[PDB]
Amino acid sequence: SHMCDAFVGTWKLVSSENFDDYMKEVGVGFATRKVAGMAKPNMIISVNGDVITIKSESTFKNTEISFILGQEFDEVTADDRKVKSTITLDGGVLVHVQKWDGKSTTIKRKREDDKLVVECVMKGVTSTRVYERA
Ligand SMILES: O[S+](O)c1ccc(Oc2ccc(Cl)cc2)cc1
Repeated sequence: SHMCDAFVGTWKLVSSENFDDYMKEVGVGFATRKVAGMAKPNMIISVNGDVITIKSESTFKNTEISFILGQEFDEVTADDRKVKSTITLDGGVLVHVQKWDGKSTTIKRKREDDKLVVECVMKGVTSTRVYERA
């Protein structure tokens, strides 16, 4: 058993709050916000050795990142930002920091009851997204 066992599996989006405002703060344009905001992604998390893979799949976009905790990687986000990312575990929470153009956003993923709860923060704006097992 290991690090991220409680995260592994297939998850489906069940609620979102303030996601449009989070995307606005990040710089996402109108049409992308509208289509991205409609999406009901599945999130698929797997672990093989030290390598964690997170896939997001929806009618809007399919994305995939693979990484080792604490080891920076380059990421193209769903809204086409080219960012440098680092993901760590901090007290059982996966903490994902993305840096680009002198800006920074943090996405936190944690297990709470039978849910996977995602908090996205850009400056003073937070969005919360709740996933359940598929
Ligand atoms: O659902 S959560 O894992 C999750 C994944 C990524 C994310 O950041 C986005 C997503 C879409 C756009 Cl268009 C811009 C930024 C926010 C939440």
